[PDB]
Amino acid sequence: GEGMWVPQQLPEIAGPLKKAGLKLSPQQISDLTGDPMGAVVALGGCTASFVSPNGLVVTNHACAYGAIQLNSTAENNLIKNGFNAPTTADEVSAGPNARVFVLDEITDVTKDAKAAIAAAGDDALARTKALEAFEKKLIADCEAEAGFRCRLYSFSGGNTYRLFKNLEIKDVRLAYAPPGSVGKFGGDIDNWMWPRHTGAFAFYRAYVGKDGKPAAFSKDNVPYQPKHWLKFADQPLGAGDFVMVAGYPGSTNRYALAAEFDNTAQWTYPTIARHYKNQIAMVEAAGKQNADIQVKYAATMAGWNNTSKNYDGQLEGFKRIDAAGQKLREEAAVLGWLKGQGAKGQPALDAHAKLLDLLEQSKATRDRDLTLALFNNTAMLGSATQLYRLSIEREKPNAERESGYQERDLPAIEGGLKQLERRYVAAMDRQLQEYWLNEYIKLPADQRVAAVDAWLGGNDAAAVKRALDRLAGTKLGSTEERLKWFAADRKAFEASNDPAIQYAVAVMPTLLKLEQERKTRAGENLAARPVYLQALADYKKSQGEFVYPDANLSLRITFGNVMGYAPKDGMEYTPFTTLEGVVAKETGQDPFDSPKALLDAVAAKRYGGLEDKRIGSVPVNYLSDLDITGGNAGSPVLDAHGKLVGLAFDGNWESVSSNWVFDPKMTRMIAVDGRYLRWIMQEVYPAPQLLKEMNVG
Amino acid sequence: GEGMWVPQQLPEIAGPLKKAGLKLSPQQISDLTGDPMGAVVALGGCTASFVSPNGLVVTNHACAYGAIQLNSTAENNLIKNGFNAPTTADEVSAGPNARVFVLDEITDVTKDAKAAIAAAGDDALARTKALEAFEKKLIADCEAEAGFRCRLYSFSGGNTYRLFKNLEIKDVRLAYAPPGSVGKFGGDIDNWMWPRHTGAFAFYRAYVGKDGKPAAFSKDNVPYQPKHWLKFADQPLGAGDFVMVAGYPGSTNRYALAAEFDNTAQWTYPTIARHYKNQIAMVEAAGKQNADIQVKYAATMAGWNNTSKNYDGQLEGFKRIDAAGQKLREEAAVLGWLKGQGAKGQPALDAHAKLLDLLEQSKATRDRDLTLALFNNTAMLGSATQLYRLSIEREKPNAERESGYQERDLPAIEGGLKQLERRYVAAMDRQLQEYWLNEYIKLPADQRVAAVDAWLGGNDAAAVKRALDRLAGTKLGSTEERLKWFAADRKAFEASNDPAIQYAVAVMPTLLKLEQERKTRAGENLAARPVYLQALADYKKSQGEFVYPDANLSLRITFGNVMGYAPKDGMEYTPFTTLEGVVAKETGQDPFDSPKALLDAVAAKRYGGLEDKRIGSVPVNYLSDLDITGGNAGSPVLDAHGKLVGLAFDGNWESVSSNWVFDPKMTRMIAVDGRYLRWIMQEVYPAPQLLKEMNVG
Amino acid sequence: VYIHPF
Amino acid sequence: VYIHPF
Ligand SMILES: [Zn+2]
Ligand SMILES: [Zn+2]
Ligand SMILES: [Zn+2]
Ligand SMILES: [Zn+2]
Repeated sequence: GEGMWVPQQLPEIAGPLKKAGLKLSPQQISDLTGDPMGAVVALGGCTASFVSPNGLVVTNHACAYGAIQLNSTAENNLIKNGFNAPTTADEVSAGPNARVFVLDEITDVTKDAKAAIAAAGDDALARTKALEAFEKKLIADCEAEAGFRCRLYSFSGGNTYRLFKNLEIKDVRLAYAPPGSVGKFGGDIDNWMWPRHTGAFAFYRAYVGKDGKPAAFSKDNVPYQPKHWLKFADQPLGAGDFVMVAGYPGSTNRYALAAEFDNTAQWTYPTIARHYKNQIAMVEAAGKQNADIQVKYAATMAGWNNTSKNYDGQLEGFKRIDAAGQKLREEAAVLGWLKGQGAKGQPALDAHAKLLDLLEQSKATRDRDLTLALFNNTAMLGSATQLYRLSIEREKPNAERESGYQERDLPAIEGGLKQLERRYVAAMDRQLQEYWLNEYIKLPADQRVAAVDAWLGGNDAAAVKRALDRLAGTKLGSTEERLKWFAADRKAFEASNDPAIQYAVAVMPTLLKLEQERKTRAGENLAARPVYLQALADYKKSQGEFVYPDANLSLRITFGNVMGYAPKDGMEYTPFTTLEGVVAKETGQDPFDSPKALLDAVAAKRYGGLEDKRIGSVPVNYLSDLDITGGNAGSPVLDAHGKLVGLAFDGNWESVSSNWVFDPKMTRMIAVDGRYLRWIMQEVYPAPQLLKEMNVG
Repeated sequence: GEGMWVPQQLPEIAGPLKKAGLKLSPQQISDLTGDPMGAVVALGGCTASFVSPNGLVVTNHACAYGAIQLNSTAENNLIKNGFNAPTTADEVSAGPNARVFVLDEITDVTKDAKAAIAAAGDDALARTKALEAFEKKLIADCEAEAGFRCRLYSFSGGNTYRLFKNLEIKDVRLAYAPPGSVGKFGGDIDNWMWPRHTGAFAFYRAYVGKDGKPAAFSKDNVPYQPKHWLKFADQPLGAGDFVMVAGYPGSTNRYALAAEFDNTAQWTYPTIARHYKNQIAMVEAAGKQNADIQVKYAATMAGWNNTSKNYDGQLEGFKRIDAAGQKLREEAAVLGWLKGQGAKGQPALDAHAKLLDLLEQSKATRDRDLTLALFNNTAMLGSATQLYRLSIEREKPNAERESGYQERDLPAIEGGLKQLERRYVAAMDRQLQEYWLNEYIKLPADQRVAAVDAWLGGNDAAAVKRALDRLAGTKLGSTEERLKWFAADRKAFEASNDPAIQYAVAVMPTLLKLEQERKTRAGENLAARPVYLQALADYKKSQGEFVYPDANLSLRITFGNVMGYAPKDGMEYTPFTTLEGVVAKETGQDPFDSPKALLDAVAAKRYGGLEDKRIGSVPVNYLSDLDITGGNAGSPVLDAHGKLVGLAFDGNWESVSSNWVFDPKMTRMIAVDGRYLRWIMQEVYPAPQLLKEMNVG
Repeated sequence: VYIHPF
Repeated sequence: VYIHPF
């Protein structure tokens, strides 16, 4: 059922967990560094879990897609072919920025955080800055022990703050990926849909130094030896059975003003989906004629397709449930309720009117803001802005440097510049620069940027042409030139004739003032959000509704049972798909082009000891009424005994709007069955070594 | 499950009936003129049943569609608005050709029939004529008792013959029809489809003379008092529950040569579907501008739509189950099995060869024969040819007149001529003539008919226009002119300057020769068909398969249980639909424009005492694994206690290919729930007088 | 609908 | 797929 419960809410959900079928004690689940919770890891944007005592980690294909792609070329395409390392020595680096985060400790720091906030007094910019300083100090302290990364999380509009401390494994290697026609069977046609038939899994191995401490990649590192790892279920998972997930959902917006919904629905999602679709169309066409462009842009293309389709889905789900109506109506209900308490509900009512005005202010510049941000995110402009800004920050003492430009951020910065080599082709990036310059000149007069207008010198195709021809002069297209500037000083940037660097230096003052404007807005939000959100939780409680904080990239537990759903009168989706359903979709064309070994195994009923008698085949994917979102891909699905029965990987089409208005009848997790992972690894793309390592071969 | 069982097979299915849940004794079902089997009537082309002791008859909306359409005008459109007679004197005539046939007696005449056939000797044409002569005598004898119509049926390729005698009620009146948006909710979009939400019902009342004897329409007639009528269930029908249907399925082709299947799939269905879709398009376009053409052609259009979609669905089902391959393999197995019997198999092997040759003969002229038949079935050419042929036949003694042109056929002929008044617009028929002239002109030289070529006197668009201009001078457009010619003699037709009559006179000798070819082929078929089909039956039984004759418009029983089906992996269709599903499909545009009273009643959850608590709503339609086909529309569905639980009205999309190769997993009946008939008549288009008459008020 | 073919 | 939005 509903709820992305924080682990501090386990007393509230102990009974419901029991009633739904959990056979472990809640005490055992509460042990976040214990068995099995302690085996669950964060990848940073996806979840994973340890599945052997030798540091073997399982996640989804889409979570490992970047790593797979980084290691792929046009002539050796691992996305297409899969990967299998017969021995740990054959494992390839998942990339310098790949991470495994193993939870160490959580601490409530709520009192101190809002003390530090209050001390800045009635000044918005100063309030943001006071929180920044407070967070940096806490993290510096927490990170004093080598090998740990810490993060401060704000829950429930800033009513609660927690600091998480994680072991940061920095040498992650790819151990296995099934062929793309299994890991991503159905491609973008089946994405966000049920029936689903996708082997959405892949494996990494976590490595540390010989002293057991974290370290960046070296052939001298060795597999990490985790305290806790998951075991595969020995009982067959069936319809109605208890399941739970623990993982790292990124964001939800279920506590939102109605106007924040309306903006998102009428502007944000249609605008971003359009832009994403145009870029997809350009890269698709270029890649049809250029296998290098096609491999190099594959991960970027997967993200554009995934988010644009998700937004189309949320738009359609809003209409299906009248989300716009429900938000309006429940807000009316809430505002009603506050004034009915007279003296008591004046603070909350004030907060609402403040939040509303903050929203109108961001709204005044949203076109400018988005377009500028996306233009500056093309590869050469992004590298130059980031590298120039770093050179500016490096002049300050480290504690005053902007988050993301501090010493602790250097590894990821340098890692990104390297990974870009496998994700950049000048001819293609030029087309994207062209796109965004065209979208920029389209902007109205108010909404323009001084500095970009001057740099461009004209509002027509001629200026665009000249701008493009100029930037093509940059030397930042090579990894080595990027790394040179990663070490260079500010003076050296401002001296450069490199036209990307010149662009960066030209716009940075504007970027810094826009960042001040954003930090000032966020400071006034910091006053007002926690009050109004606290009222919203209060109202919900008074209606007996479930109360848990929106997702924020921290660890959450969701539980329920395996079950289908009914999209329309006269029909039901069954809880499982089966092998036979994979082959029925076969076309011999991408994305429905399973390996021959799979087609042959299914025709011959080679079920590998994995058949579930209740469905007459090996299960492939299944539905359950868990409450997951972006970030949860890769999360292990545990049964009543805490055993691995699957991995979370997607949501059915009608679920996606639950990011804003939760709908229990149409909200289901799509999971890949543990037995299907095993099956692929026995019969289709074999990895007998990993099965043995997991005690299942 | 499978099987359109004849009543004489009851001993064989008594076990199965009991096992599936029938609580009546098999003896009680054996009495075809008792309770409840005596309540089941043929309309035919559809089935119906009595539901009150005062001659109320319930059937489907599609079955009463012609009747409703005959009583409709553009200004007063009963198809759209419904009809309801508050008292029996308000009932309107269903048309002179409407009929209720009540079963009186079935007699096996097999021995006699076969003796009459053998007496003809070696000549194919004589063999046809001998059987015709036998049939006419038998029927004349049977119909000596006034008020009765008799029909001779051949089963299993001529291995069995039975004579049916029916009471023939000739004054049928429309008592009630729901509005078209209930009767045909979802139109052609939902036709042949599940999920289904269609109130597929209507009521007639059967009338006889004051002397109790059948009579044509007169205000002195009174309601017929049936011996038996059905009663509505007092127990709620649920998933898994036993159901049975009795009715009059028209034709199936499960016993057929591979080649007959191949010709049908490759040429018959696609050809007919194309011609029908072309005519639809013209009439649809024309009716958009002229509401008189829209109403007058609506019943024709319903049939073109229904058959063309059916054929599309058969073509798709053949591909789904590889019907061509199944037919080929099954035939290779029968032909092997015959060869293996040496001497005694030879007659069937020989019969097969003769049947294949007869199909090839048919095939050589199929385009000519179809195109000519359909050109001549436009309204004025059809009237002229029929009437001119009648004039030819009237000069012979009655016993030698062609069936369809005997004295016993005059009422139907005359009634047809009158009904056409409500189904003909000159400017529309002209476009249909032009279509068929353009199709004629595409025929190759060796498929052309000298009489039509000469009459046309050209082969281009100019000639076509000249011919249409000539035909437009006919006077057969009026009912009175058609009846004048209904009574006129042959010489009067041959002297006429009416251009449609002239056409008929010119082509008649050619139609008569083609008829003789068909009669000749049919006589060879009479020799070969029984022998091969018996072998087919014998082979099926040696394989343990169900053995029952193809449908042939005679009374059959089918039984099974309420159940859904699974169209593909990860999905099931549920057995029922619900009221909320009807409203979920609302668009406010035909064919999804339910009456406002329906929309209101559902929104207010007014369930009228009819809620099935297991589905949380009033049920609308349901699925079952019964074996029905064209002709079964309107058949009562009975429960374990022989009570009415719905009416058969359609098949799901995948079921329609079962006319050639039966697929148990995807063949379901779609039926309208008795509760939904009652619900509509309570809350939406009320008929309290009818509900009271059926003891459900 | 299972009326007679047309 | 529930990767973190792009
Ligand atoms: Zn147990
Ligand atoms: Zn350089
Ligand atoms: Zn006249
Ligand atoms: Zn009973």
